Amino acid sequence: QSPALPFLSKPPNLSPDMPGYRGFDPLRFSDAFDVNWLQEGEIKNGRVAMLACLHFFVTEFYQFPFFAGAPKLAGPAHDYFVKSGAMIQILAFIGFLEFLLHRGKVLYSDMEWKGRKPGELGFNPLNLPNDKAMRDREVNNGRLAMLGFAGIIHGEFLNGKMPFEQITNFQPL
Amino acid sequence: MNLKKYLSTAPVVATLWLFLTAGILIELNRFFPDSLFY
Amino acid sequence: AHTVKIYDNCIGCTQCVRACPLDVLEMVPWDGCKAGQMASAPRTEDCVGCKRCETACPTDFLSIRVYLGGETTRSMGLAY
Amino acid sequence: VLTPCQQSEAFHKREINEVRTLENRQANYEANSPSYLALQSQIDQVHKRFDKYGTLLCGQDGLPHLITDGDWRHAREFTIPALLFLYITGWIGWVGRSYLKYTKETKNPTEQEIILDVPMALKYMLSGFLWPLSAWQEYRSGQLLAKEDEITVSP
Amino acid sequence: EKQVKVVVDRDVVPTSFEKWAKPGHFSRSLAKGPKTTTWIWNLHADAHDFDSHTSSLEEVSRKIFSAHFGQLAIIFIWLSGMYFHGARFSNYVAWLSNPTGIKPSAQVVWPIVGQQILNADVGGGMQGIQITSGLFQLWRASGIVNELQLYVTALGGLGMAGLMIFAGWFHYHKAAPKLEWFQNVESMLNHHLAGLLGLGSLSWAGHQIHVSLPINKLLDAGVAPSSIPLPHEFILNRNLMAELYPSFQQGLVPFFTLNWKQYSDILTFKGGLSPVTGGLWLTDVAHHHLAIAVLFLVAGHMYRTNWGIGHSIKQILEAHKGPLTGEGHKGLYEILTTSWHANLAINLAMLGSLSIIVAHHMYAMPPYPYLATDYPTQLSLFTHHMWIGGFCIVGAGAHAAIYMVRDYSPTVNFNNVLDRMIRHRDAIISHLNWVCIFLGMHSFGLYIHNDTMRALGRAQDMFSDTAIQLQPVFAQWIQQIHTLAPGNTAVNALATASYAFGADTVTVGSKIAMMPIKLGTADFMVHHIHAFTIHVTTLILLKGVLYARNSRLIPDKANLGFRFPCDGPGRGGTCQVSAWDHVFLGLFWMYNALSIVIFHFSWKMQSDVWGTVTSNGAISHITGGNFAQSAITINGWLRDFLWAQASQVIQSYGSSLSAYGLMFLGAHFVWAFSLMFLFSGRGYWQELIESIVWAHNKLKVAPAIAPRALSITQGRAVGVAHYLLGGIATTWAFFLARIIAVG
Amino acid sequence: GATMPSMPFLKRPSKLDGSLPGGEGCFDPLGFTEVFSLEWLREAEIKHCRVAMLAVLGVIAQEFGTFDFYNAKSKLQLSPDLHNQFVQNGALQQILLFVCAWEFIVGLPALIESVNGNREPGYFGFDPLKLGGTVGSAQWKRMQAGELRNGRLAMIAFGGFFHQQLLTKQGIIEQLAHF
Ligand code: CLA
Ligand code: CLA
Ligand code: CLA
Ligand code: CLA
Ligand code: CLA
Ligand code: CLA
Ligand code: CLA
Ligand SMILES: CCCCCCCCCCCCCCCC(=O)OC[C@H](COP(=O)(O)OC[C@@H](O)CO)OC(=O)CCCCCCCCCCCCCCC
Ligand SMILES: CC1=C(/C=C/C(C)=C/C=C/C(C)=C/C=C\C=C(C)/C=C/C=C(C)/C=C/C2=C(C)C[C@H](O)CC2(C)C)C(C)(C)C[C@H](O)C1
Ligand SMILES: CC(C)[C@H](C)/C=C/[C@H](C)[C@H]1CC[C@@H]2C3=CC=C4C[C@@H](O)CC[C@]4(C)[C@@H]3CC[C@@]21C
Repeated sequence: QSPALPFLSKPPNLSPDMPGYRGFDPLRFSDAFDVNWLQEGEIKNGRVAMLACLHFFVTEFYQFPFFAGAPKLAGPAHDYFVKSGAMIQILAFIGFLEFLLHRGKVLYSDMEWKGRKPGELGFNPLNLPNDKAMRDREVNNGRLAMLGFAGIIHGEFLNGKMPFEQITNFQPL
Repeated sequence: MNLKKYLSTAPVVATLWLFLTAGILIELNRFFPDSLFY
Repeated sequence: AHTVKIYDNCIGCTQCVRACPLDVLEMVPWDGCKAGQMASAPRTEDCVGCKRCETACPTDFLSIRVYLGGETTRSMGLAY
Repeated sequence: VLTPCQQSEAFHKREINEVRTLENRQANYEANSPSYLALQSQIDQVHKRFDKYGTLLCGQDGLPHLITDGDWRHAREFTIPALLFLYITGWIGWVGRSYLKYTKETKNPTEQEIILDVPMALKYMLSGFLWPLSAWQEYRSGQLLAKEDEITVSP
Repeated sequence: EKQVKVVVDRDVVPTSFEKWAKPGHFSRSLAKGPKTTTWIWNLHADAHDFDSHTSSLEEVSRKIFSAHFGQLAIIFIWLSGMYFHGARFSNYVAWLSNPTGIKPSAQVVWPIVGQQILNADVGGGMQGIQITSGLFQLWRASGIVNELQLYVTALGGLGMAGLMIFAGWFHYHKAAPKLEWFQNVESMLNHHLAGLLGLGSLSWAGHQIHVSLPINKLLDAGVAPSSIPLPHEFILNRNLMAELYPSFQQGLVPFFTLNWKQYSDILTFKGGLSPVTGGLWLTDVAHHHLAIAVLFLVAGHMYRTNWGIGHSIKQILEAHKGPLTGEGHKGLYEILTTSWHANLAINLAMLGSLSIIVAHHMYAMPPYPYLATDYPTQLSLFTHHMWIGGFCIVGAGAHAAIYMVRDYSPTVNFNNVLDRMIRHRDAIISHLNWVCIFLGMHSFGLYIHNDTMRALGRAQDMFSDTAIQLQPVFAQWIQQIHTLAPGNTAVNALATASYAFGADTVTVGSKIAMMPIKLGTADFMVHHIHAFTIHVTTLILLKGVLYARNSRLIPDKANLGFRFPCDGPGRGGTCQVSAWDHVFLGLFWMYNALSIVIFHFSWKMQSDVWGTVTSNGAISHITGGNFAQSAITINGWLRDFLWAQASQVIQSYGSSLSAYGLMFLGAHFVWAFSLMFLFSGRGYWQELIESIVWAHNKLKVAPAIAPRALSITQGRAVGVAHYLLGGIATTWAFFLARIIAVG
Repeated sequence: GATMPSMPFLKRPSKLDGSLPGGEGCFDPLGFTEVFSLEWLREAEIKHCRVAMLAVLGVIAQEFGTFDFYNAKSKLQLSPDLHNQFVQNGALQQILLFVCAWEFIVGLPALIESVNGNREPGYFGFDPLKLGGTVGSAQWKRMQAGELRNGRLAMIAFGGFFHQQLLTKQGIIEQLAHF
């Protein structure tokens, strides 16, 4: 009955109205876990992965003269900025923004979607359209970036080359 | 035929959780052996 | 020579008399419960202290209390 | 008195003794064959372990001694692991307490205790990542400590 | 005449997981919810007690047939595991090349927390934990030469386990036999005597004649295991068997012509141990299996089943009657056909006795090759079978008491042997108690007297060879008769059954395999100690079984049940009065008796049998003749055996045996933890739990399942379990470390 | 003679199975459906048929071309040496990774659904090209039966391929061309 898998049934918790509904859930994670919390988790995982992807793409071409030459590699750069103290400052302003966007309902048992939808954490400065088309485009690009970031960081783990540096004159393993 | 409920019983859930905990501890101990004074 | 004492919280369920193996307890008329009966211990000389009655009492706190005191041939359960 | 293990002759003597113990058994085997590689990995691990422990303090016996007085210089020795342990066990205790409080609201809490409700159990386990903050506000609201409990004769 | 027919019920029980989510479904009381923590313990305590679940014998019989299949499947999985470990993680081929130099090992420890040191340099390239289970010797005796056969055997075992799984499920959810089935004791006995044992021994004899005999003959002739022909080649090409054994040239014709004497090349009765490997001659073993198979097959046609010919067990039982036994064995047939507890008691006692006999016969006459030279394996096997036998014996007594309390019937047991025994149970127990007192005094008092004499410097007044002598003249005489049997009472036997009785010593690989075990005053005293301990433990068990229903202290123990805590603080005190408590005490006494028995075997073997032999025949034991004068005093038993031999288990740290040392300490802890549950009562723990519960209440973290202390009976069970576990583990680690470090 | 009911054997009493796609043979001489679920066995048979058809065609196709970037030092496709070398170079390790992913994430749910009586055994709804037509109608039941027969033949032919190669140390085409 599920659109993605016509041999299995659509999970009872999922619904077509929410953005990105393909009925793809063979392991039935929607069951045993709140549909709204899982949806919010997908939204934020995608947003954070999208930003991470842009970091890896624009890190090849360094643009911050204050920090000068950096390792440019995932592990080495993370370790370098963690020892430099900038990562402790980066961890900050994120948890603060998490406590601000959620209005204090950071915990899974506290978070309640009263008068909102999973992902509607304010942050609409331009007041652009928020219809289901834009929400579906958001979740789709978020999934594409969730997969892309993982592939990019894994490539950096095995090859050590940057994404666009690895795409050219591709080398097999 | 409610297998999920049985899998959710105290002995099964406890053994699964302790198995995962022990596995995590062991995996951490081979990847990071002889860990002391953090 | 154990002392068996019945308290006012007895509900007259007779379980103590039914569980006593030495015919030490019995049921007597009473007006402290709807059952109209209360446990009595008029043959405490035959008691041995097994406390089967204490175990068979349903009240919150045992309404029948057996106190182990003087020891005699009957109380020691000696067939020799 | 205590001196750094890197500057103590006992530490180096122990390292050499362990390496010798491994090499004695390693000599019996052949370079490239089952075993002999198994002992070489052990020797390398011994070298790394001693180089790692060289920063610790040890006396005459050469065994690394851990200072728990609370000195900041030795925070990594006991302070940091102590705080991390308290965090992990406070998380365990807080999630367990919340699960019990939820089960008591069901029709038959005993059945929930025997057959754990994986959904709600996981709901409370995933949460609580800020248990130190959740412990407070529960205490301030008065929802943590009780007032009257079971007490026997002679309270 | 009764038709021995099979009747079954189809789809009697549905196959579903619905009952899996309801723990305690098998019990009416346990299906109402826990309400306390005692329900968790009661759920497991009454899980396998099928007689308490339902009152129908048919259901219990089905629940037993199944679950027997499950245990058979569990045993097959364990066997498959042993074979797979031998094929994948063991130095079996290397051991075959050099059986005396290579130490058996089939376990490889992962390198994670420094435990890689446990991989001892057993040789053969691989390094692992030395196994003392005798798996290598057994496989060699079976003809295994390559690991491919071990892999195939492991796969076959897994398949057999799957079959025993399917059979167990099928005989409970697809075809459950009725009570008429399972009550056909004549048919069950005929089949088990002629098919399970008779045909089994016959098939094993055939395998030995066609696989074990030729392969082992070539192995003992200096042929490499890889160059030996495959087992199937010896069957297809008869020329090879003829060359190795000319008797095969005649074929099966001599068997059918009664010219059995032509099989003197394969069916021998040499009698002694092989001087090349130190074990029994495989030809004598094959001939033995053939004779035991023919004897069991003939015995399997005694009872009457679906035909006129045969015998009726009930008729035979009722026929045996005498003046001193009014009704004889009348009513026993109905007892053994209507109560599984009685059958389990008899079978457990016999199985335990059989295990003990197996231990004795296996050490005295090493059946497998190179088994005697591997002292670690010898010690482990004797001690292991001795312990399993003792446990099964105590279980036999426990089940006898269970039957007596629950399945006993006065009408069935009327004026018969059982009723007549219960009538004079006081004479039985008082006379047996008197025997126990006499044995303890004349056994332990001799040891105490020797301690007092040696401490006073009065060695001339001791019970030793130099001083007052107590020689086992009867046992020594039997040994001499056995020594002379191969020529005056065993005409066709070429050597004594066991070299432990006399004859000459056997040395394999510069190690003693089996030499005469001379008995002296020390053996006299130790054997009497063994008899004393056996008498006290049997007294405890017999007392518990005879008084299980009633006694002069508690006139209705049966109504109270078989497993109840006590009748209260009345009649002076009735603690541990139930039969279950008698089994609880018998466990400690059996442990004491068995511990002393294994101690005697270990010390005597290491001081007078196990050892090395230098060129020219010079013999040097592990502990040179110290048992003769050191085993006669408790101080010697503590200094020359417990202290001197423990140095190997305490100094094992830093080597591959360190694990044993660790287990040596852990066991102690457990043995000391048991004391907690044995010298304490649940009233105190309940009060402590009350205070802890108040602390929990003060934080709104109290559990719905009211925490309760362990039951009185459960506390006793936990205490005895920990005591036995700790003691047996301590002596296990001590025995294994001592025998592996030296010898 | 025979019994009251018949089976294609012509000497057997029909089992529980009746007339299923490709099951007109009712080939169950040994009781397998009387104790085990029919859906479970059907799912297993269809899974075997599919993996075996791919294996047969794969063995024949591998003997013509090896892509030139895979060592393939052994020209025997069903030989342990080729299996081990391809496992070491990571090709078969990756096939195992993704095949196990499919079985756990999708195969297990599919079998559970078919065991509960919802999904037809071996029905994954994969019909890119309308070759079978509408489900449960003409061109589908017949095609399903054809799939079953082709799969059974492929299973028997895969067993033959492996045994022949292991005994002659020659490929399928090589053995067909010579002796
Ligand atoms: C490797 C790829 C990957 C994948 C597959 C996931 C998947 C997931 N993440 Mg994660 N994430 C990742 C990378 C990934 N993440 C990385 C690299 C980071 C750091 C930048 C994060 C940071 C992150 C955060 C901060 C959180 C998640 C959360 C989640 C879950 C969201 C679903 C939900 O809301 O309900 C939950 C669905 C479940 C199936 C429960 C998960 C199962 C157990 C209970 C989790 C922990 C058990 C473990 C033994 C505890 C030890 C410590 C742990 C850190 C390993 C989901 C299972 C959220 C979450 O966990 O929900 C509370 C959330 O807190 N992610
Ligand atoms: C359950 C146990 C068991 C099992 C399963 C087997 C199984 C087997 N045994 Mg065996 N065996 C066993 C126990 C067992 N044995 C025992 C306890 C003994 C006594 C110690 C023997 C002694 C024995 C011998 C000596 C031989 C076998 C052989 C065999 C194999 C073929 C038997 C046969 O039919 O040849 C039949 C052989 C005959 C001679 C038939 C007798 C009557 C013929 C028809 C005479 C008429 C004349 C005719 C021209 C044949 C000339 C034969 C002459 C030249 C010998 C077979 C696989 C034979 C074998 O294959 O060797 C590897 C073999 O020779 N067994
Ligand atoms: C239960 C907790 C647990 C956890 C958290 C891990 C975590 C990890 N394991 Mg591990 N493992 C475990 C239990 C666990 N394992 C157990 C019980 C075994 C069997 C003894 C193994 C055997 C194992 C091997 C052989 C390897 C790992 C490896 C790894 C790392 C690979 C990366 C990864 O994310 O995979 C996550 C993995 C898991 C969450 C566990 C999945 C284990 C499955 C069953 C695979 C094992 C297959 C086994 C060989 C054969 C059948 C086993 C049977 C249980 C079905 C990793 C972080 C790899 C490594 O070393 O990294 C370089 C590797 O080679 N594990
Ligand atoms: C919800 C779980 C839970 C929580 C929050 C607590 C909390 C507390 N316990 Mg307690 N305890 C527990 C379970 C728990 N306990 C269990 C299962 C047992 C039986 C073994 C005990 C036995 C126990 C004793 C004997 C004592 C305490 C005491 C205490 C208090 C002081 C700390 C301590 O000594 O802990 C000690 C902890 C243990 C001895 C073992 C804990 C068992 C496991 C490892 C943790 C529980 C896991 C639980 C199943 C998780 C559920 C998760 C849910 C989401 C499904 C503290 C308030 C002390 C006290 O009286 O207060 C001053 C005290 O003396 N506890
Ligand atoms: C010659 C026929 C025969 C044989 C060989 C056996 C053998 C056995 N019986 Mg059995 N029995 C038989 C006839 C037979 N029985 C008959 C006719 C009856 C009815 C009167 C019974 C009633 C009976 C009961 C009530 C029980 C046994 C049990 C056992 C097992 C005892 C456990 C053991 O010692 O482990 C040894 C195990 C082995 C050596 C492995 C061998 C196993 C194979 C499959 C041989 C058994 C063949 C089997 C009897 C018939 C096959 C049926 C066919 C339709 C497949 C053993 C395998 C006990 C048991 O364990 O339950 C399962 C038990 O509870 N039997
Ligand atoms: C073929 C052998 C056999 C069989 C079939 C049975 C069968 C039975 N026994 Mg029996 N018994 C046996 C041998 C056997 N016993 C032996 C050898 C002994 C002496 C030890 C006893 C002593 C005995 C007693 C005293 C009682 C029974 C009882 C029972 C009945 C219920 C069992 C139950 O539900 O408890 C459930 C079983 C458990 C909860 C498991 C307990 C685990 C113990 C401590 C063993 C631990 C072993 C393990 C190696 C420890 C190390 C690992 C550890 C670190 C985890 C049942 C019909 C009981 C009965 O009749 O009901 C009134 C009863 O009271 N048995
Ligand atoms: C080796 C012997 C031994 C041991 C170890 C103990 C241990 C203990 N006794 Mg004790 N006791 C003993 C003998 C022993 N007793 C004897 C002979 C008596 C006379 C009857 C008493 C009478 C007694 C009383 C009256 C009291 C105690 C109390 C206690 C507890 C005190 C609090 C504590 O330290 O907790 C710490 C825990 C430990 C020391 C145990 C170690 C931790 C274990 C090994 C971890 C869990 C198991 C582990 C996972 C391995 C098993 C795995 C499984 C698969 C098998 C403690 C558990 C008091 C108490 O209840 O405290 C609140 C109490 O009031 N005991
Ligand atoms: C006296 C010659 C035997 C030497 C002693 C060792 C014999 C071993 C058998 C043990 C039982 C003792 C034999 C008499 C027993 C005997 O066979 O008597 C004969 C009698 C059996 O004859 P019935 O006429 O009853 O036969 C009908 C039934 O047996 C049907 O089969 O048994 C009894 O009824 C009494 C049973 C025990 C009577 C109490 C004696 C207990 C003492 C146990 C210690 C024995 C001595 C220890 C060794 C020194
Ligand atoms: C929310 C909102 C706004 C929107 C704000 C933001 C932040 C929008 C989106 C930002 C970012 C950074 C990313 C969005 C999507 C990112 C995607 C889809 C990245 C995908 C990565 C992929 C597919 C990786 C690809 C590869 C792989 C995996 C391997 C590499 O070897 C090479 C390579 C082929 C490149 C604004 C406009 C600011 C104001 C107001 O309107 C509110
Ligand atoms: C595992 C295979 C190899 C063997 C042959 C299986 C045989 C199964 C169990 C079947 C086949 C025919 C028998 C069979 C005939 C008819 C049926 C109907 C059905 O209600 C199942 C039982 C039942 C009454 C029995 C079960 C037992 C048998 C023997």
